Amino acid sequence: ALFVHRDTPENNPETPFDFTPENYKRIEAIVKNYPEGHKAAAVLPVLDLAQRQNGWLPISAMNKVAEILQVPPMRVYEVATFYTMYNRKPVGKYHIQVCTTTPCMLRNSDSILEAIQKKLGIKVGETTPDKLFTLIEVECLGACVNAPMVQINDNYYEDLTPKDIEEIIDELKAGKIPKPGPRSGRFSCEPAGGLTSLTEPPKGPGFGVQAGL
Amino acid sequence: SGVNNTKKWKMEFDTRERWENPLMGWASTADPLSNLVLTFSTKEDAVAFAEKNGWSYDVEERKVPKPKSKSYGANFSWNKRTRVSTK
Amino acid sequence: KTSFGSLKDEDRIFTNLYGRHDWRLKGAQSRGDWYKTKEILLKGPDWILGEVKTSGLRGRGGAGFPTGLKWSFMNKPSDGRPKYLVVNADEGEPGTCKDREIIRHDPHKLVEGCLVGGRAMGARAAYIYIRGEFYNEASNLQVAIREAYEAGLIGKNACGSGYDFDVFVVRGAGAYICGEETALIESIEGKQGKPRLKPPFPADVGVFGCPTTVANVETVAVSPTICRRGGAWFASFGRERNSGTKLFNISGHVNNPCTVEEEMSVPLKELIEKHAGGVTGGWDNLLAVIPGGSSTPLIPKSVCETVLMDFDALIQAQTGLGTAAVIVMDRSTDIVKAIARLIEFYKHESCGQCTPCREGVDWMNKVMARFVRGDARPAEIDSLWEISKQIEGHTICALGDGAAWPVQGLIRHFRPELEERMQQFAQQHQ
Ligand SMILES: Cc1cc2nc3c(=O)[nH]c(=O)nc-3n(C[C@H](O)[C@H](O)[C@H](O)COP(=O)(O)O)c2cc1C
Ligand code: SF4
Ligand code: FES
Repeated sequence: ALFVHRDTPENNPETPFDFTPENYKRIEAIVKNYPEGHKAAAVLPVLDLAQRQNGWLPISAMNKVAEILQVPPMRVYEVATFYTMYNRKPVGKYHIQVCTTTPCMLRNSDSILEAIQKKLGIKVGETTPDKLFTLIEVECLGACVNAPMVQINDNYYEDLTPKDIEEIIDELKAGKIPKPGPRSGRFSCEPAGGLTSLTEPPKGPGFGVQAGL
Repeated sequence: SGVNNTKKWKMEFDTRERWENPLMGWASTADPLSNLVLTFSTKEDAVAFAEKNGWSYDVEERKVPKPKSKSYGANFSWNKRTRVSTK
Repeated sequence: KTSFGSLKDEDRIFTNLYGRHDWRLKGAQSRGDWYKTKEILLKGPDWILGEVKTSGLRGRGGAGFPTGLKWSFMNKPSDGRPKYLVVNADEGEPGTCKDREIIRHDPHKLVEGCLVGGRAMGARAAYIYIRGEFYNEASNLQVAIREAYEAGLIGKNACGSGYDFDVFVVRGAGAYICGEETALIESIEGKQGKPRLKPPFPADVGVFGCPTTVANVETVAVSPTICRRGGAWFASFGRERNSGTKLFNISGHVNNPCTVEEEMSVPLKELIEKHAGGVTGGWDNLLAVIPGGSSTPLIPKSVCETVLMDFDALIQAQTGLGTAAVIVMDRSTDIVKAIARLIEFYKHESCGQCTPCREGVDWMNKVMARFVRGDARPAEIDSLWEISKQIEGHTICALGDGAAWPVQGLIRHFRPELEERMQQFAQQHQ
């Protein structure tokens, strides 16, 4: 939880890191989205790419991003510590992120967080000894109408009950990758028990278009 | 950063010997004017006071910070080196 | 009109809101997207800004500025720098998930909106900034953008109009403050998401120090339709100065939490009951509502009986429309704790740049945590009110205001609850 770095045998400037040749190709595409002379705009996506390859960001990975884009390391350090999606210490294979802001809290996100801890045997902020799961609370994830919900890696699992999230975790242990989305019966954000709108077939091209076009 | 101590003109005299008191180590002096500092509204008043009292003096012209050109927007220049890399 | 609501499907813009039709280009084209886009582009920026102005459209990101006037700031002769449209898809306000559905279910509405909107401003490219947690939505958008490029709808000679336009998706890395328009720009430039002071204004000095307009996803995504069906058609919905339709998120204590599109100025009670299935336990079980996302002050049940969901009506109720994120709390809710959790949210999201929010929001969080337990004295309530007024209006960005308003709403409408909790704690610890 600290915002100062101390060298350790497993995280120091001589920790091995380097982009793969395939990932170097992606960096060029990233760097070409921004005007020439403003390459520093690529720090966030390139730093995120380093995390996608390595799972997290050692100080060596940050130094490499600074080196490639030719920005001071401090400016990369500032970015890595500002945004909460960058992992500056190793996390588990499955980073379980439970939303606990008020809209999800109102719909009993507490029972979800409790169920995960009881099943995994860990506490919030901890990693399992087998290093398969890391559990943390997070702020609103932009899926409030589908609360309570969690994000595991890149996927949202929504409309959860303690039963739903235990099956999801059991699938992850089994190696199966569960499908994201609501587990209650609806497919997305539509009201449960049937659409109250958008039930009629949609109008086609040119419907209601004003005169002059 | 306060500038309220740079308004008036001051007259002070040349520094003279201070030595250690053998007993305590305190700083002793034989200069009666060692602490005498006078305040004036203008250098002309200061010079007039110095002249009638027979003191030879040096006048140092007032240093004023020059007006600066400040622009918060230059921090984000499209093509100039004034673009800051952090906030 | 006197009564607003009961919007008909023909008049809905986001006709694939629930993803039950194809979201890719073929589906979007069959639903009326990308239609006569070339004709709209050849009418020129002044004509487009005319339709947006006539429509009475106002920013859907929360602040609600009149869009037509705001977008016209860019309609000025070029000075040499490129001009950019930045589309705000950060979507960070708790209770707000409306922009998420547009990006993944109606991505081609957003892409066309960027092109049409970007044309009005004379922009060369649009940067769509999407929050990093919306990974699958960003990929859906990226697929949709490839289709438009492959069809010649964007890029060189966009739609055959002779206008060159690019659409870039840049992802965030987890920060609610990066939804603030200038902090968004700072993030695109690769710095910490810290807002800039104004002036300069983005239309003069913006992303990469170039003229820029930041526009919300919903605001941009409706511009193609307004230009096709006319500003007069859009302006025919809602009250005067509160025109159009609006996406509503209803969450909290309702039977059927959902995202729905409804006319502006729809009564709040009708919205919760017609679409969200009503308040859990019945309308009489209602305690309070947060009408426009966590930043807007809460209103109690009595105010909710007749309040309309538009900009002007909710300002009369001492709150705001905000993002139209309706968070419902019933009588079983611990209101003090609910608001306390929101202050804890703002404490975690403050960028830390400026003193009143870096120090004050953290200060408000510690006081609220004691108010939850009643571990306080009544004199501290007016202290907390005064602290909030020292933050509001004194910060660089509106996050400080957004942290102080929820506190004021609690004190304004639930002061007796705060005092009962303090009175009860003293007894148990006397
Ligand atoms: C803390 C904070 C977070 C914000 N988050 C968003 C957001 O997620 N999406 C958005 O459109 N506007 C957000 N805004 C408002 C923007 O700063 C800006 O008003 C808006 O993008 C303007 O676009 P519009 O006129 O179309 O609404 C936020 C503002 C603040 C102060
Ligand atoms: S109000 Fe808060 S979030 Fe906004 S600039 Fe100041 S410290 Fe940063
Ligand atoms: S409050 Fe949890 S997704 Fe918004």
